[PDB]
Amino acid sequence: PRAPRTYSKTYSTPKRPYESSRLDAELKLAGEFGLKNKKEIYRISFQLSKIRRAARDLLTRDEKDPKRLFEGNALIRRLVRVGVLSEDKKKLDYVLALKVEDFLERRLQTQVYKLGLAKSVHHARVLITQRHIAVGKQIVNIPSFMVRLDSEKHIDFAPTSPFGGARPGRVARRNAARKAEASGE
Amino acid sequence: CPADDLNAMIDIAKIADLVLLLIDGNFGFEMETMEFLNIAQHHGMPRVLGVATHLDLFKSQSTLRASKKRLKHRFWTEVYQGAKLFYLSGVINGRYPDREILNLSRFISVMKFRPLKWRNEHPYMLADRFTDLTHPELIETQGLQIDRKVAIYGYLHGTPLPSAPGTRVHIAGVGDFSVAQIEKLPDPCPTPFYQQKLDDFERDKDKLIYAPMSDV
Amino acid sequence: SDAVTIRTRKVISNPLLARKQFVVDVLHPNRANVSKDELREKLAEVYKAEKDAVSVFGFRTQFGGGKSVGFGLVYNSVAEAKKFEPTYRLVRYGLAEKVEKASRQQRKQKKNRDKKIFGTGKRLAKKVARRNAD
Amino acid sequence: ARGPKKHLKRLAAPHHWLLDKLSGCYAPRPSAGPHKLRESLPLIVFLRNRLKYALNGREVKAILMQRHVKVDGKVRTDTTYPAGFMDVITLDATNENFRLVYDVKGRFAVHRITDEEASYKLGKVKKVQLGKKGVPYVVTHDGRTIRYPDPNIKVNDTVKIDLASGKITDFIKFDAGKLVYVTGGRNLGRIGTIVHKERHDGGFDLVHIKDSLDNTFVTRLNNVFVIGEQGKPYISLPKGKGIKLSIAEERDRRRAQQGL
RNA sequence: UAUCUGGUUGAUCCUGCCAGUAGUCAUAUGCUUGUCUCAAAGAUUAAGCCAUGCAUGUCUAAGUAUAAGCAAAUACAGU
RNA sequence: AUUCAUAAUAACUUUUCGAAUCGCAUGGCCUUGUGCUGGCGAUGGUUCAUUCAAAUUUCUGCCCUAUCAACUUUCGAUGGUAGGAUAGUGGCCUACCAUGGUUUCAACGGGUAACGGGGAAUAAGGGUUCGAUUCCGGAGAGGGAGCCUGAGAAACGGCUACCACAUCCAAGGAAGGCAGCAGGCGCGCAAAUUACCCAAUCCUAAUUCAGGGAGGUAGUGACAAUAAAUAACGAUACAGGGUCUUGUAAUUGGAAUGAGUACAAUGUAAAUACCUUAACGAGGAACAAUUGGAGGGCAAGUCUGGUGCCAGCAGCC
Repeated sequence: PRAPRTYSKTYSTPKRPYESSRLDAELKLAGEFGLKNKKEIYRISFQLSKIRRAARDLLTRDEKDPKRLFEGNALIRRLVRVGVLSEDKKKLDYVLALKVEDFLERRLQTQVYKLGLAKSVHHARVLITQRHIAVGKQIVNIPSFMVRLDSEKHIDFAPTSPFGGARPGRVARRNAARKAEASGE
Repeated sequence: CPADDLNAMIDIAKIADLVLLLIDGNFGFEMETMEFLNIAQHHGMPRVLGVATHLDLFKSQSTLRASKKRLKHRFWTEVYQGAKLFYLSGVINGRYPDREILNLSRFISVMKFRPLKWRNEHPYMLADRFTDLTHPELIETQGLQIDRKVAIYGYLHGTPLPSAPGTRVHIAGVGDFSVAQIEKLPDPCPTPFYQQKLDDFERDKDKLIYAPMSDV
Repeated sequence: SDAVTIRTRKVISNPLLARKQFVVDVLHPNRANVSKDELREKLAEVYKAEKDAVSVFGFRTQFGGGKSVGFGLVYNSVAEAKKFEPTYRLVRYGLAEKVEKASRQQRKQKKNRDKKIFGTGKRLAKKVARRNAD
Repeated sequence: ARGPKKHLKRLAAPHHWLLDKLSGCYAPRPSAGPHKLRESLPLIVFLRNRLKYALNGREVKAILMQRHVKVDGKVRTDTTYPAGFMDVITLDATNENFRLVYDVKGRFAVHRITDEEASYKLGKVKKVQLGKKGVPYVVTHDGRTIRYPDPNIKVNDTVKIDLASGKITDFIKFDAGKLVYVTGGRNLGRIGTIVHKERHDGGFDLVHIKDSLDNTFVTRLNNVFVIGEQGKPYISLPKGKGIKLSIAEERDRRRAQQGL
């Protein structure tokens, strides 16, 4: 006796799970990009398959079709704004040739690692998870943030997050107290 | 149940048909609860109903809900899953709130019990009062130490214990005897339906309590 | 707790209930939160408001802290601030006292007990008194 | 089912009210009145969802019981009074007036009008009969019955009822070449000119309408509201003037207005 | 984009079945079950039977006030 | 498209309607009389229109069955007439008169663990299967049957009787209907709270105000679904790739943080919780992650020990 709220599954377990080629391919993916488990790869593959289905359906349509023009321009603009497609690759033949590594590169973990100040993808993962990242001026702690192209230059430490000053954290206070009450006198 | 002793505790777990097992909510499960649960499980499990007390000592609702969930799931591990247990709030007037006591009374006034294997062949008996029957001159003359004639009262459960004298008897925590005599006294706390049946044979307003073991 | 910045956006003047409606957002970079009575006092000194005619009621602190956005409104001539406000918000501001009733079960049971008599019931009271007394 | 229904759930409300499907499981359900409930608008939706002058339902009731809201010059204290097309909803506390006309997207639009032109209202006369004692009468799309009309006023036309006591002002005949608003179907909110009236005996006459961009369409006869002569409407049209641009040029105009 | 491998043959092919691996708006069950958001819940076998409590009442300036009701215009006037 | 709307004549009627109602204001006139006149409303009222509806209604479209081929027609089945009844059409019913109506393009009978649709899943397409269940329509309130009231009910949180269950007692009598919300029984093998509130959404009334288990809030078995902690950076000794790159260690150094605890504030009808935060909170990160499997298939053991038997070699290894 109310309106149902919509929900969907974001991943899909493969029918052929433990074949060796996809197994060590996704092992390489989860190792180079520092992924926690295989649901990240399945989720990115689900998004890529949805984009591929949309691009195929649009490419079967005739040229200068207003439906094809509108949805193709919207999809290409969205993927350019995300940061997947290059600025000189705005064609449907090029979005049919995309890969999951483009989407895995764009996430916040790599995009804070690639800009420095993290020195490894797992230190970046821990830094994000421990409530440190400031995108723009808003604190982000989600490692799959998928940083926008226009927002790539605003990533820095928080006004909180003691690596950006403002009253160092708890174990530093513990160490200062121990050095004051025991080593101090 | 005498809490400290394990002996009468084991006898209680052997005898009882409904067991109200109570756990301190703020403290948690204790060793006596686990021991009684294992004794009851091994000797033939009766109907176990959990109740948790001392829940007004919690100062936050989050800790109270989490501890209730943890106790309920531990109880669901020890007893069948989905078993419902009662949460008792306070002792504000020497007794629990009326709603929880009402639900306790309502649940055990509609429940039915299971035929255990051990109870349906061996007759057993719960003793309600105790009296020693020896002549005081026999006490005085031969040194107060000769073993006595003792008559004890109670209720029979399980199996008819035959009306021939001399049938062998085991008393838990005492030993093994042979009963000298038996008889059936009239029931001192009859059900009301028994009273309309009796009045119908010829055609108890306040004495719903029969506690000869304690004082009035 | 260095300073707090109080910004009132989307201000719409509502002469229908004789008030002004706005979305407040506060920059509180250090302390903890908005302190809604203190925020009400400063919002009262903002316009010219006579504090009891000011109502701020919706609030949510942005993730990461520092920024809190809520909806509030300011009346004028506090008489219709008492007329047009809901009772619970009047009690929340100290402008009204919380009335004490029974719970809904007790009220409904009293209604069902009073449903079973016809008239004032003094006749039935005297009848049952003379019947059970003698 | 044994009697009239008094409730209307969300997901059963008309889509042009723009009621969110969360935050409640019931819709306002406008009462009986001048307009059909699926083509009308309750006063609570106008005072709360569109104007945002109130926050709750009881605030709408406190507005209405304070004798502020007037529909067509008459004070209404009903929370779900069914205002519809061409209503002259007015507010005297703000000294601000509206005329309920359809947006081109298919919904009632917020169209502020002056103090003048809030003193008259177009009404599509829908039947012309003869009353008791031989008095001719007309009734229009909002139930307004007017005695003694002009003898040339025929069925399916428009008349100019001002505010007070009917008294039909100058009217215009239904003919080819007149300016027409569309008040139903998927062509809702479009404005154009009649080019042909494809008449069908038995039922359901058709009207062919060409807009100002020479993009014609066809609709049923009962979704046609003549609103003036070509190049001069008898009211003030809303923003966009009922053109129904396709999504490409609407998007392009949105990026044209985007920035600074 | 659309997950099969063997046995049933010494091979070549129908046909059903069996063994195996994997996917399940499928039923049942087991083990484990820290955080955020969200929202499904006596149809499956019985439209079988129900203890107790509640779920439909309603007053404006504007129908009737002599309450031996409550506080303060000799026709009433507030509640 | 009319015997339409409407008008006219003659009459008719247990004969209807045309204000004997209520509040708030104190205006104007002079013959200066509690005279005349007069404002804003509330509620009733005849008919028409309108709106919320309802009842019938045209066309087309439903699973299996021929080991169901003829069915309806006594006691209405097809049609005509006249009437009764209906709010009204109508074999809805009655009196009369004809003999008709359906069907191999499957009538009729039977079965259905058959409420129907929007929809759901699997597919590349066609199909196949599901849809008691957030919306729309229908039907029912233990099973038949009948009725009052009212605009609207063949109503069951209305009434009467029959059938089956079943409560009370002083034995004469009275009373009943959870397929509403909780909750219980239905097996001796089990599964949400007899919680809070009208603050939101709306509904009802004489009506801003009262009421609402409708509805919302919180509680409760991982239904399903989303995001995500359980660690990161080093120094030393060996093993390396071999002067710059890694692993191992009952080795070591400081940083960072939330699961919890908690003043406060927000949140909320009041709360719980979320978001925010003074303080406490980590080396075995004990603040202690699980479920399975190992020749294959579609991955990961030519790893180890132990046990039952042998008229096989030796004889107690």
